[PDB]
Amino acid sequence: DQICIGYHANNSTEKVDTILERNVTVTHAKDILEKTHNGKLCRLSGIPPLELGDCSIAGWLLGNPECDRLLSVPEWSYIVEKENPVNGLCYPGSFNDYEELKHLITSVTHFEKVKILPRDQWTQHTTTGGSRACAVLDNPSFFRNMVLTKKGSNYPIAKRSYNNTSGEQMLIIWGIHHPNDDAEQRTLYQNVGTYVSVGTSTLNKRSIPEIATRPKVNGQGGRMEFSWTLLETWDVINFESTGNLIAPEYGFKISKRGSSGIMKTEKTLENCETKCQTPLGAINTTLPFHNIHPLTIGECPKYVKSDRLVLATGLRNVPQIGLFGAIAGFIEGGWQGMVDGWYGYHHSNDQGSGYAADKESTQKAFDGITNKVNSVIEKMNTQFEAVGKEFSNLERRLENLNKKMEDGFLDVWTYNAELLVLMENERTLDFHDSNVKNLYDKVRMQLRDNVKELGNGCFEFYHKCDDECMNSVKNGTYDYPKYEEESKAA
Amino acid sequence: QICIGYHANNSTEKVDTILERNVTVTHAKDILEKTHNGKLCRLSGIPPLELGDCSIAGWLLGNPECDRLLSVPEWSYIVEKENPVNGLCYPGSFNDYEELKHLITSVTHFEKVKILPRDQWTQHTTTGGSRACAVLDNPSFFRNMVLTKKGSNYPIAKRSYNNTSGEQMLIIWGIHHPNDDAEQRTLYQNVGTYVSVGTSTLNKRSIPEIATRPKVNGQGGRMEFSWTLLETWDVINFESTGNLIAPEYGFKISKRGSSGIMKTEKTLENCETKCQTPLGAINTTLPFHNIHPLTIGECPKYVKSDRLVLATGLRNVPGLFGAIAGFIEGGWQGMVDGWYGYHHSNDQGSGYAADKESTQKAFDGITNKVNSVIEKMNTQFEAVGKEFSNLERRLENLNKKMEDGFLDVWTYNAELLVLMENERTLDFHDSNVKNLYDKVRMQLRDNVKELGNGCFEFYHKCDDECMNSVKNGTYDYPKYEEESK
Amino acid sequence: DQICIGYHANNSTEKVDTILERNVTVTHAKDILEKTHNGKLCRLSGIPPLELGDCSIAGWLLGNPECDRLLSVPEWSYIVEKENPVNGLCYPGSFNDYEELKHLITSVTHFEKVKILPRDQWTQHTTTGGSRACAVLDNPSFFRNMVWLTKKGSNYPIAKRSYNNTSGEQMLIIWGIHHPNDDAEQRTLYQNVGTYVSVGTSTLNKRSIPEIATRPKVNGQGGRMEFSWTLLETWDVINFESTGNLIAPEYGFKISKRGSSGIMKTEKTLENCETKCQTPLGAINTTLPFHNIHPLTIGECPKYVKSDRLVLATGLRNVPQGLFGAIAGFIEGGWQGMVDGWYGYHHSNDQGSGYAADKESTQKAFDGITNKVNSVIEKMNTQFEAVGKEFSNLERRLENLNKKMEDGFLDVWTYNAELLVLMENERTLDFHDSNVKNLYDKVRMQLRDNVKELGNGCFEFYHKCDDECMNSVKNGTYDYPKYEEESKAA
Ligand SMILES: CC(=O)N[C@@H]1[C@@H](O[C@@H]2O[C@H](CO)[C@H](O)[C@H](O[C@]3(C(=O)O)C[C@H](O)[C@@H](NC(C)=O)[C@H]([C@H](O)[C@H](O)CO)O3)[C@H]2O)[C@H](O)[C@@H](CO)O[C@H]1O
Ligand SMILES: CC(=O)N[C@@H]1[C@@H](O[C@@H]2O[C@H](CO)[C@H](O)[C@H](O[C@]3(C(=O)O)C[C@H](O)[C@@H](NC(C)=O)[C@H]([C@H](O)[C@H](O)CO)O3)[C@H]2O)[C@H](O)[C@@H](CO)O[C@H]1O
Repeated sequence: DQICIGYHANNSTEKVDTILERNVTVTHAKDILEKTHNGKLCRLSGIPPLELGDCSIAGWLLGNPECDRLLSVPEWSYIVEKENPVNGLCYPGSFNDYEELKHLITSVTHFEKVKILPRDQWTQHTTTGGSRACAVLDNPSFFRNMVLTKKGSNYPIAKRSYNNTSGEQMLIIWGIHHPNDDAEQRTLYQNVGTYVSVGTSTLNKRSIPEIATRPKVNGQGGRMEFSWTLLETWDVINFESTGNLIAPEYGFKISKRGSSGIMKTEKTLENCETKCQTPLGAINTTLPFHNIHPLTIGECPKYVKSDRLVLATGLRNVPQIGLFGAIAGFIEGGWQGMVDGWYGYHHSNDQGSGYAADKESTQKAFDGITNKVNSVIEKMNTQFEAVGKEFSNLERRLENLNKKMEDGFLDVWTYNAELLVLMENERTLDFHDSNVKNLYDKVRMQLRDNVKELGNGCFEFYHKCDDECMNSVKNGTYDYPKYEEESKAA
Repeated sequence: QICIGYHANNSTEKVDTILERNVTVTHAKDILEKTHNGKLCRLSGIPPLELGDCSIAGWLLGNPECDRLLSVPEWSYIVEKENPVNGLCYPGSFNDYEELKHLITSVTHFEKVKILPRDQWTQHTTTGGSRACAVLDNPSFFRNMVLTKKGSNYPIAKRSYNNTSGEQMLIIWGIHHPNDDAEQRTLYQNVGTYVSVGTSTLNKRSIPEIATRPKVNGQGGRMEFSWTLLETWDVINFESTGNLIAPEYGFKISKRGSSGIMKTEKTLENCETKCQTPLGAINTTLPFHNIHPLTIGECPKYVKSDRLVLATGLRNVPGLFGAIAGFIEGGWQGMVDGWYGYHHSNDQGSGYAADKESTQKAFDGITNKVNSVIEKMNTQFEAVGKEFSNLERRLENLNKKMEDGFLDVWTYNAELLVLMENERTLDFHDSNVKNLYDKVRMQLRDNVKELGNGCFEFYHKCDDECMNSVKNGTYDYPKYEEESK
Repeated sequence: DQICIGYHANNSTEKVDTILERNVTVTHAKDILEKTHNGKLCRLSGIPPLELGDCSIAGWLLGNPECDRLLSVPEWSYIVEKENPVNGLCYPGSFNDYEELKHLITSVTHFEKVKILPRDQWTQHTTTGGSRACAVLDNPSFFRNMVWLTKKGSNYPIAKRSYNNTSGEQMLIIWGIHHPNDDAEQRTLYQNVGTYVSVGTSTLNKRSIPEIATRPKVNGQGGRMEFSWTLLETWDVINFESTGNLIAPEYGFKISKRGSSGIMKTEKTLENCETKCQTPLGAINTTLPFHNIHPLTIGECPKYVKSDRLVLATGLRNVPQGLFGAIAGFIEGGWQGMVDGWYGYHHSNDQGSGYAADKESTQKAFDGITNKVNSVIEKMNTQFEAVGKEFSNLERRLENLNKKMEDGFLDVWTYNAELLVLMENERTLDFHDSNVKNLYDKVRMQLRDNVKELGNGCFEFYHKCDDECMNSVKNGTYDYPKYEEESKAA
C-alpha cells in the first residue's frame, strides 16, 4: 500500500520568463498587456466627437465656405481631425493665440451660435465684400461667420456693441485686414491711417493696418489677422473702426465640460462605445498596460514599449510519458491524470487506485494567485487624459518638453512592467514549488515511521491502509497510534 | 519533551500581502503620514509674507485698501486667500505678472525705497487720482505711483534713477489707456504719445491703446503695468511724451531661492515646520503622506492611498516554509521575551524560554527593511502650487499632467512595495521558526522522537542543564546515546 | 570515511547591501552603476558637434568680428559653448525668439551660408556704416553678415529688395532694426523721421517702428539693435522695405534638420573619439542601466541617479574559514579549497583527498545569476535626449517646470534602482542558500541510514566507501542495497 504526492501537468505550451530563467513552460498564464483594438472610431462615455475632417478649427469657426456641410454636434467629448487639414484660412493671414483657443473648445456641453452683430445692420457700409481665395461656384465669396468696405465713397466710423445676454460665456472672433498697397487701402476703406479697437471689461486692443508687399497666397497678397476673446455674461464688447475691420456676425456660447484634446486620424464615427480611444481604434480592457498607440484619449491603461507581458498563474508544466526542490526536482514530473486540482495524491491499496486533488492547498493556491493578479491590476490608477497636444512652430521648446515628459514616464512604466513580471513569475513558480513541498511534509510528519520514504514523492505503508485510512491522511487526521502493525518494519 | 514555538499577542492590526488580504500581525508600522498640526507655520525659522485679501500687485502698487498690511523684510513663502479682493483698484492689467510673482515668493533681503520723489516732476501735474481707488470717499490713487499736463502743456517726462542701493531693485511702471481721443487730449494734450523705459538690458515701449470699454470699478479707462529688475549700478531711463504712470518707490530685493504662493484662510500661529500645507504643517519621518497635494517645503511623496501598513511582527495566531500556522498550529501568548523560542517539560517543571539569538537577528533584519524603505527616499525643497494666466492653459495642463504622472507612479509603487515586502516579511518569520526547529532536530538525531507539532520527545531523561544545552546549541549526543527507545 | 557538502569561499573583500542586511561580503559582485567616462568631447554617432568656444550663436550668425572666422562644419549633431561666452551682440540689443532659434540649429544636416542680397546692389544707400562698439583694430566695424544701411549724402530713399529662395532648402534669414539713442543720431544716420521697417513672406508679416530714446550706454552705445529671424520656404519670397533703420541681411543660411539636440556647456574641445552618449565631463560607453556622472547629457544615455554605488551580488556570502539555513547556517563556513565551482563535496577516504565541485548545480546557478544580471540591464529602454535646455530671463516658471520634471525622474529612478538592488541581493543570497540545501538533501536521500547525519553538512558512512562509491554519491547513483549489508553493526 502507498500514497504519492504530486502536482498538475497538462498540454499547455505557454511560456513565460522569470528573473532566473527564460521560456519556462507553465500550465496556465495570463497576459496583462492589451494589444488589440476594435478598429473603430467611437463615442466616449456616450458623448460623440466633433468630426472636422478636412477643416481646421479656425476654418470651421470663421466659416470657411469649404466647411459648410460640417455636422456640428451640440455636445462633444473630443475633436477628430485629419493630419494636415487643408481647409483653414482661405483668405491668407494668421490667428493669434490659436492653440489656446483650440485647447479651450476641446470638450463642450452645450455649444450654440448667436447672431451678435447682424450683417444687415451695418447700414452705412458695404457688406458683400468677398475674395477669389474663398471662391464659391466659383465667384468671390468669404468667411460666412464674418463681415466692411466703403459704401459708395464713404466709410463712416463703424460703432457697434453687444451685451452678452445669452446666459453663457461667449467666444468672439474678429479680424483686421492688412492691404497690399495704399491705393488698395483707399479703394476699400476710403480713409487712410485707420485703426480697429475692441474693448470689454478685460480686453483692451487697438490694431493698426499694416500695408506691405508680400507674395501671393491663394492668389492674394493681402493678409487677415484674427484675434479672439471670451465675453463674460452681462458684459459688453465694443467695436470701433475707421477701416480694415473684419467683423464677426456670430459669437459662440461655450460651456466647458472638462478638458480633452484633438485626435488625428482618417477614421469616422461609428458607435460602438468606449472609455479609451486611439487613432487606430478603441480599446476595451481591464489590463494595466497596452502597446497600441501613445496618443490616446479617455481613461487608458499605461502605454508601454513592450510586445508581451505574460504572468504565470499555474506551475511549471512537466508532463511525463526551484528554491524548494520539489517540482521538477525530487518529485520528477507532473500528473496529467490529476485534473481537479493543482496538487494532490495518488494511492494504491486493496480497494484500488488512485487520484485525488488536495482541496486545501489547491484552494490556497487559487486564492493566492487570484490575489496577486488582482493586486497588479487593481492598484493601477486610471484618470482621464488627452495625450496629443498642440504647439505653434515657435513653441518647439515647449513641445520638446512635453515630449521629454511622455518619454520619461514611458521608460518608467516599461521597465517597471517588464521587471515586475519577471520578478512575480519567479515568486509564483516558487510558491507552487513550496506548496508541493509542504504537502509532502504534511504527509511525512503524520506517518512518521509508520511508513517508508520511497523517493519520487512516494510513501510505502508498513501497514494496511484502506480508503478510510487514506482519507485521514489526505485530510490531516491520520492516527499514528497504530505504530503496530508497523514493526513489520523489523 | 522540548517544543519549538513562536510569539502571539492580542494585536488586531491587519496588513495586506501580494497573496493575502486582512492578515493579523503581531506588530505593524504605518508608513503613510495622515496628520497635520492644523496650523500655518514658519518654514525653517523664516515666516511667510501674509497678504490677507490683497494681491501681490495690489500690495506693490500701493492699493489704498492695502495700507495696513504689515510686511516683513524677509519671508520663505507667500500666503494669499483663494481670491484676493484688493488688486488693481484702477482697472487694467499687469504684464508678466506671473513671472513677477514667482520672483518674490522667497526673499532676503526686501526693502521699499524712494527712487523718484514725486515733487521733482516740476513740469507736470502729479495729483491726479480716481474714484476707482476711492478713499473716504474721494478720488485717490495707487500710493507708490504717480502724470498729467500742467496748465495746457505736457512736456517730455524724462527722469532716471541709478541703483546705488547695493542690491537688485524691482521697479514697476504703467501706461494709461484713455476712453477716447478727447480724454487723451484733456489729460495729456498730445495724441500720438509713448512711454519708453530703458536700462542696459531692457528696452520697452508702450503706446496708448484707446477703445470703448465698459466701466470696471466705475471707470472705462485702463492702466497697463510692466516691471523690470534693475541691476546694481545700472540706470533706468523713463522717457514719455504722455500717459506714463510713474513709480516713486522701488524695491531692493535679495533672492536666495524660489518658493511659492499658498492659498489658505489661515494666519501665522507661531510654530516651526519643514513642510507646510494649506491645512497645516507636517512633522514626520515617513516617506509618504496623503494630506494635500499643494505643499511647500521638504515633504514626503504625496500618494492617493488611504493606508500603507508595513508588517513588522509575524502572523498573529493565538507561509512558504510551513511552520507558522503550518505544522506548528498556533502562537504562544505566554512567551514574552522574543519572537521565537522553546517550551520545555521536565521532572523539574515548565516551560517557556525565548531564543534571543534568532529573535535579535530577525529584529535587526526587519529594522533594516523598514529604514531601507523610509530612508532611501529623497526630500529636496519643493513648492507644488504654481501660477498661470488664463492664456497659459496648455502650460497649466502640462504641469498637471506631470504632477498626475508622478502621483500615479508613486501611488502604484508604494502600494505594491508594501504588498510585496509584507509577504516576504511573513515568510522571513516563517523561515526563522523552521530553521530553529531544524537546529534542534539536527542536534537530537536519534535521541528523540519528532512528533510533528513542533515537539520533541526525548528517549532519555533531559534535566534543566540538558535542556539549556539544547537551547544554546551544545547538546551532547554521544553522552545520551544509550537510547533504549 | 565521510562525505561533506560545502560551498566556495575566497579572498574577496567586496561588499553588498541587502534589504535585511548591511555590508555583507560576497565572493563575487557586479556594479550596474556606470561611474566612468573617457574624459573627452566626442563625435555623436559619427557626427561632430559645432564648436563655438567663447562665441554665442547670435554672435556667430550675425558675424561678430571676433566670431566670423569661426570655421564651422557643414553638419553637426550638437553645439558646444563655454559656460559664459564673451562674444555676442557687440552692438547692444536683443534677439526676438532667440531660444527657439538656438533650439532649431541645435542639430543639422545640411548647413550653408549663402550670399542672398549682395551688399553692392543697395545703390541708393550707404552701406559701409559701422560702430566703435564693434571696433576691429581699432577702426569702427560691424556684424560681418549684415548691412547697416544709412543715408547717401542727405537722402535715404525707400529701400526695397526681395529674394526668392531658389536654394533647394529652407533658409534661415535674420534682420534687425536700429533703435537710436536720440533724434540727432536718427537724423545723422537716416535723415528721415517717422521711419519704419517692413518684412513679408508667405507666412510672415511685420512692420516695426524705431524707438528713439535715451538709455544707459553699453559698449559705449545708447542705441540698440533688435534682431528677428524667419525660415523662408523653398520657392518663397521675402520682401524688405524701409524708410530707415533697417539692418539688412547680406547672407542667409540653407538648413536641413533631422531631429533636435541641444547645447552643451563645457571648456572641453573635440577629440578623436565616438560615442552614443556625451557628457560635459567626457563620453560614456556602457550598457549599464544607471549612471551618476553628470545630469546634462546628450545622446542615448543610462538613467541618471543620485547614488555612488549599485552593486549586485553574483556570488554567495563569503564565509572564509539565509532563508534556507545552510550557508553560514548549519554548514558554518565556506571552503577556500574548492576552486572549481560554487558548491560541492569534500570526502575523506582511505585513499586520501579531497575536493570536487558539483558541476550541474554550479552551472545552473551561473545560468540563473547571468539571466538575473542581463534582465536588469536589457529591460532598460534608452532614448535620444538632450537634457540641458535654454530659457530666457522671463521664462523662470517654465525653467522651474523643467527642473521639477528632471528632479521628479531623478527621485523615481534613484529610489527604485537602490531598492531593486537591495531586494535582488536578498533573493540572490537565498538562491545560493537554497542550491546548497538542495544538494545536501539530494545526498541525504541517497545515503539514507547507510550513514550518520552529523548536523554540520557531513555524512559518516556505516561502511567503507572507496573513490568509486564516493563518486556514485556525487553522481546520483549511490546504490544503497549494495552496502546495506554492513551498517551500524548490521
Ligand atoms: C482691381 C483689378 O481688377 N485689378 C487687376 C489685378 O487683379 C486684382 O489684383 C488685386 C491686387 O492688388 C487683388 O488681388 C484683386 O483680387 C481680389 C480678391 O481677393 O479676389 C478681388 C476682390 O473683389 C477684392 N475684394 C474686396 C472686398 O475688395 C479683393 C481685395 O480687394 C483684396 O484682397 C484686398 O487685399 O481682391 C485682383 O482682382 C490683376 O492682377 C491685373 C492684371 O493685369 O490687372 C488689374 O487691373
Ligand atoms: C464725480 C462724477 O461722477 N462726475 C460725473 C462725470 O463722471 C466723470 O466721467 C469721466 C468719463 O467721462 C471719468 O470717469 C471721471 O472719473 C475720474 C475717475 O477716475 O475718478 C475722475 C478723475 O478725477 C480723473 N482723473 C484724472 C487724473 O483726470 C479720471 C480720469 O479722467 C479717467 O480715469 C481717465 O480714463 O476720471 C468721472 O468723474 C460724468 O461725466 C457726468 C455724467 O456723464 O456726471 C458727473 O456727475
